[PDB]
Amino acid sequence: IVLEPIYWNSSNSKFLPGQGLVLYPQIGDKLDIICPKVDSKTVQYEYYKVYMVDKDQADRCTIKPLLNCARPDQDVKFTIKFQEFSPNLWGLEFQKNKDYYIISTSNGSLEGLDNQEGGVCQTRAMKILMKVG
Amino acid sequence: AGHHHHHHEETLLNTKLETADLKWVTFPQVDGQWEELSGLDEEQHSVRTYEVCDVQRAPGQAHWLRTGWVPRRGAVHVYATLRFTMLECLSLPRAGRSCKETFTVFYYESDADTATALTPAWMENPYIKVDTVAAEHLTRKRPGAEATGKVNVKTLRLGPLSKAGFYLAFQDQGACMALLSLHLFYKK
Repeated sequence: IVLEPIYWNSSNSKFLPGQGLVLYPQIGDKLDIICPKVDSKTVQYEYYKVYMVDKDQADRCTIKPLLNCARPDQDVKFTIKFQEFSPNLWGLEFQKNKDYYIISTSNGSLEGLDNQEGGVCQTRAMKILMKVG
Repeated sequence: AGHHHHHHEETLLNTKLETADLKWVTFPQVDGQWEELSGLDEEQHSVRTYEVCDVQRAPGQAHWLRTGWVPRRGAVHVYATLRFTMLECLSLPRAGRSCKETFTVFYYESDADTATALTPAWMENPYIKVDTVAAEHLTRKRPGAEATGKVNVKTLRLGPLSKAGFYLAFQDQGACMALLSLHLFYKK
């Protein structure tokens, strides 16, 4: 079950006031998170470092990264497989009936790409919450 | 003291420097087959990975993974550097009699990209055995909690090559492994 790609740019209105983006993926699921190219019909690339964080680090908006979106001329992507066990030493691993979070504390500009605190996250509600299972 | 050997390397294929899906061919197309997804490597950068881990579930089954068609360019001998993690069998829960700490590598040349999902025969001849690859280092994990391990690096050799291109395949018979990256190249 391939869920709908999530485009990580501020034109994305699925990031709702306060709540952000809320998804409910089942185990076995796959989800692409895409940082989109500045193409021939769009002015103003949005610089983000996107991270998987724990509830408390998502609440609220600090880090200590799945996408490094600092490439205007290239569609950059992460695809999560929501699986309980990965044979990758650094693989992402997920529990039925548990919540995971993804934020960015970068403020959209090159200068703040690497801002370890703020965002996106706490300014524009730029985050996902995955209620798995 | 100061003797120099310069020998330039030309890349045939490099999965690390791809930011979209690899879309490689698997057979048989069943739950348990190898699977593409993003992960981090020891450089800590997000790359396209392939995983298989069908260790008790497998009953005499072979999970094959095969790259896209690769132009040989001017290569007669190709190098294939693999980076991977491999789990210790007696440390996995629910691992069966099937569990291997190894995998096998093959190639097939053809003059055009005319391989399909079911052609040619997924078996040695028409596939050419490169090697069975064992792990110097095993990874141990506790689901959700903790892991210990080191990435394996192996560079296999293959050829001589004649035709316009080739494909590289991986045959799994019971391992729990992540292929973190593959780099095919030749030295001019």
